[PDB]
Amino acid sequence: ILGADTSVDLEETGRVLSIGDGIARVHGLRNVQAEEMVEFSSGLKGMSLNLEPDNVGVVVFGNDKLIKEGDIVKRTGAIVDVPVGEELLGRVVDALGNAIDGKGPIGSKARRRVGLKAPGIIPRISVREPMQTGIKAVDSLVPIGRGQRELIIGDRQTGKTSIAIDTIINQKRFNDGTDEKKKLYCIYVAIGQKRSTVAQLVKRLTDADAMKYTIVVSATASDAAPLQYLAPYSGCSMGEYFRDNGKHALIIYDDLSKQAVAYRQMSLLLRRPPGREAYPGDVFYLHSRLLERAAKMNDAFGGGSLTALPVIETQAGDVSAYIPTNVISITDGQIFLETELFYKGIRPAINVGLSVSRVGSAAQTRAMKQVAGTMKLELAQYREVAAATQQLLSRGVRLTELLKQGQYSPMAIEEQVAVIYAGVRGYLDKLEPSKITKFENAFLSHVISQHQALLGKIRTDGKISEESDAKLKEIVTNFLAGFEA
Amino acid sequence: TTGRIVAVIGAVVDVQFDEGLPPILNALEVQGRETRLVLEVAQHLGESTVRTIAMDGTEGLVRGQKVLDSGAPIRIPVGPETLGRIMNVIGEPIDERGPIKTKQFAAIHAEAPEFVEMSVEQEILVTGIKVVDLLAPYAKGGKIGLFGGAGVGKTVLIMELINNVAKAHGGYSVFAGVGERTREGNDLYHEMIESGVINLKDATSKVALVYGQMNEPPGARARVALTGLTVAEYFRDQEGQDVLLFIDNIFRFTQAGSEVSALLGRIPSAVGYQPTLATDMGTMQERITTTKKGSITSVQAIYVPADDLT
Amino acid sequence: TTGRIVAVIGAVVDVQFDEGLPPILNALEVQGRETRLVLEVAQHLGESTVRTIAMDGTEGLVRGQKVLDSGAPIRIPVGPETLGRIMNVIGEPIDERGPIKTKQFAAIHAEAPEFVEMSVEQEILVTGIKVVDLLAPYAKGGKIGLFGGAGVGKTVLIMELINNVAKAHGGYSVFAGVGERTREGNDLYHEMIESGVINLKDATSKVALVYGQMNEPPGARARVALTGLTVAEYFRDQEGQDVLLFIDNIFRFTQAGSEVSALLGRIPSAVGYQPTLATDMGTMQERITTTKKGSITSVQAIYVPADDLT
Ligand SMILES: Nc1ncnc2c1ncn2[C@@H]1O[C@H](COP(=O)(O)OP(=O)(O)OP(=O)(O)O)[C@@H](O)[C@H]1O
Ligand SMILES: Nc1ncnc2c1ncn2[C@@H]1O[C@H](COP(=O)(O)OP(=O)(O)O)[C@@H](O)[C@H]1O
Ligand SMILES: [Mg+2]
Ligand SMILES: [Mg+2]
Repeated sequence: ILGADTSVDLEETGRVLSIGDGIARVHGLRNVQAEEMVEFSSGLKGMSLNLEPDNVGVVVFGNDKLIKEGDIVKRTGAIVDVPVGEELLGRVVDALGNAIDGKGPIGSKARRRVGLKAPGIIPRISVREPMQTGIKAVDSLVPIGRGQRELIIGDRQTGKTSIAIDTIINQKRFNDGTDEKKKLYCIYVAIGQKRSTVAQLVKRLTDADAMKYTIVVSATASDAAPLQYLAPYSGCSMGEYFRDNGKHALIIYDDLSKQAVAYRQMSLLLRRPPGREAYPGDVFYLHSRLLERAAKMNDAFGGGSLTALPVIETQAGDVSAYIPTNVISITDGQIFLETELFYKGIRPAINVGLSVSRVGSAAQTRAMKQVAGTMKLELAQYREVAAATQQLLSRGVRLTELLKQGQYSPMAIEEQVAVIYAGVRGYLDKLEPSKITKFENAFLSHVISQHQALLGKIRTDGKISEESDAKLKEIVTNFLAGFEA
Repeated sequence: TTGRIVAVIGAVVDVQFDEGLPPILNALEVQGRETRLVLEVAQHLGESTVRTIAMDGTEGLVRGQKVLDSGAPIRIPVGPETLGRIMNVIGEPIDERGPIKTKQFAAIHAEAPEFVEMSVEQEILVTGIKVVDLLAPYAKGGKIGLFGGAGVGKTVLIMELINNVAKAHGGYSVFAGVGERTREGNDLYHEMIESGVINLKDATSKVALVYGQMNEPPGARARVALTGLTVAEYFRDQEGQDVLLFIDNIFRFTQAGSEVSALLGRIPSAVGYQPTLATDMGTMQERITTTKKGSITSVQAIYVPADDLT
Repeated sequence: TTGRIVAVIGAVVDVQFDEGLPPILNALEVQGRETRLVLEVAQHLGESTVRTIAMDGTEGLVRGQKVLDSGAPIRIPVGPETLGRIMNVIGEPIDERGPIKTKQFAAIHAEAPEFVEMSVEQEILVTGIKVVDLLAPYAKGGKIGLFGGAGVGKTVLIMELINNVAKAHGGYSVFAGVGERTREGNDLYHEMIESGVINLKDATSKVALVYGQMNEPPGARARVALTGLTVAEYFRDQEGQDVLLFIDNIFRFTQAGSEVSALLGRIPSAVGYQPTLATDMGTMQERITTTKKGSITSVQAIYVPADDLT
């Protein structure tokens, strides 16, 4: 007489009781841990969220319509985790960490949990190193430090993503260089976007030679809500690898608005009590625990950092809405973009009055502080005068056109201060507003070609000295005279 | 495998099975009825029972009435024989021109093209119209929001885009009538015959009509866009064409999804919409893209409720 | 007596005991873990089972895991040795400076001061701010509320009040970081070491720090306001000192309550809040007051959801 089959004992395995509303009720899995990863019979992954007395409610990372009743669920053993290392660089992956670019397996060695708690008070230290975006309007007015959290926020099609893309393209300067301290590894997390948009995005980075230091987590609109919900935390863990091992990294959640609606879907299907705009009570906790992990580590804990650039979509410029205000109260500053400025052609369209970054101001070069010290308040007062003081309008129109910048073309910090110096010091007052854009191109291509020593002294010292100031004064002055007539 | 109806509450119908429990999305043929009644499985309630959404009126159903599993989702006719014809959500012809003598069949539910299949290059679709091409041009594999109703030559613009894309790019078109007036479906059908984009005499028609108007239940109206989409997916995937998919209108697809979600008993989201608002839209709109083989450009009418874009 | 975990869901954990069922408030130590996971008994479900709230992440918990009863509520260190130190929600030190050696150990939960114990002094407090002193001036040993939306200036205001009032003050001070930015705790900690109010070498620290920031789970953020409160009460009751309490942000106490309330199996109140919103705040707030013996001056930062004071 043959022995009975004990392969499906309810200790380590279990069968599905029901499935339909996102959740899979599983009979068995007695030894399974809370928030543990579990594998379904169809090669699909899931998370043990609800541990009830007679069943286990499982969140299905993927299409739950593949799972049927009586399907055998199995334990992975470990808590929900993802592949982690430098092998992810130049690879596009899903929330689980599986490659979707068709370039073979990742070949990662280490792994990290998605739901790790952020560093406490002692490991942290105030931000010091500057996180250079390469955008004039950003780096001058709203600078970002390494380890800082800076919200990019605005209406649809206001140039939110373009700020993040140019920031990633700008890092090639440092990454293809000698200084290991100034390197920055990027992580672009896509939540709720189109796959075509993400495919176009990676090609743009590939053409700019930016992919080889960039990880791309992708949870697009067609993917299940749990994958969109998970995507940020997976990418965050991949960023923490660098942070903990004495390296600096950037992460872009694009966007947390589309994550919130995904988590709202799960909660409304879980039948949890809704609140403002049908969102659950822990939508703040959702983004808080994510963003807190972005921090600046002291020398005792490696001396690395993780810089976060979460994105938020506002409806009709309503910054006072529920989700924006939650993310505003987490981050260390905001960059608000307006539809009005973007429609006129003032790009990047940044609201100088509302946008702030006090934490990143401390982590800024002394050279940029000199030229763009008063510029913050000057542009704010310029927007007030809708209907001696006429000179404010004569400057405002120039500095606005001076801060305008083309797409996919960042600038070095020493290159930026040279351009801002021209307008702010009053060497472009007697000039047509339309001539400001062409002047910049001719001026910038001249100084980068001829005056390398001037730019080098500004970068090396990180300051505009008296000799550099007098030197730089006589470039813009004489170059203008030729450019005029 | 065979099943039995255990509960009927409006469009929602529960069906119990003995052995073979059908997966989610699968179409179920209800037996002992005059016309073809299709039930689409939505959930697995447990104890060998599944909850379904009806694609037609559920009157006349009895507890214990037999239901057969098709073994797949709602399969429909797809091919060149769909051109010039009208079909309902479940693939049956509703123009009284006999059966749609098709060669292949395709399920309405389908996974969106993978990341590797995506076209990295953004190419322009030449409509042939000067207002469009110059100021607000159409992108291949893109989705365009048409605004406005009657008194502005809406149907004439639609017919021209069908003609010009077929004339220049050699790609057929598809018109998915989603939840609008059946009167308007009759008006367009004859205008297309008058213009020439539909031809009843010979096989030179450029449009495949797929109607599921407001007279049909919310279960039907929710799956009509997918039916028309699947017809457009044939010409992309099999024939390698630049296809043109019209949806009139996208709000009714969203409304039907909200009604189906409400009837199932899911706790509603903001402004009375379903929790699965982004996913229901996402899984449909992601299938409309450019691929290695071809593309599907979509011109979708939009009714903005209360003139509120937010 | 040992107890087995029967159900786990987020912060809420159900524990079953054979004999010796623990009362409400009592802390329970979970076994087989690296970090000390404390479960606080909230309800009695029946059939020798109790519903608890976890003070840390519940990941890794298995059904049938052992849970020991401490025989009392969450006990924390209190005294002059807590000054110049950083405590967490359950009394443990989180500043890498060894244990907090104290004779007394106060429980975080306690009854409010009785009616006869209340004081009735109303002496004005000169902050130095023109808008405050003129229009709505604060009182010594009073309760001060700083209402503000997202990024209006509560943390800047409360830091100014600490810079103005807390430096020019004889007694001690207590800061309670409830559900706010963790880097602000780091900024504050090192700034207070820089100024001299927190001395590392000497035993003359004027401030006691307590932190359960927004990175922590709801159970921690829901009870950390009571933890820092209990530290200030020791100086008021036993020693009889004029304490300066500072909470940022007190909304996170109530916000954390709503998250656990959902999981505790209660019918939700208006705007998805817990039904016990007034009483949970009442028992907590009533403790923060000037008694006959001691005195506490509380400057509480208050968050305003979506700029809605209603
Ligand atoms: N500095 C710029 N100069 C010129 N064009 C720009 C600039 N920045 C962005 N654009 C253009 O504006 C369009 C919208 O920008 P972008 O997609 O970055 O905004 P967004 O807020 O990310 O939009 P969405 O949130 O809908 O994706 C892009 O197609 C891009 O080509
Ligand atoms: N007294 C002040 N003077 C100038 N700016 C202030 C002042 N108080 C607040 N702010 C501005 O408000 C921003 C946010 O302040 P904060 O106290 O963090 O607000 P909240 O507590 O609402 O998050 C700061 O970055 C600062 O620019
Ligand atoms: Mg974008
Ligand atoms: Mg604050």
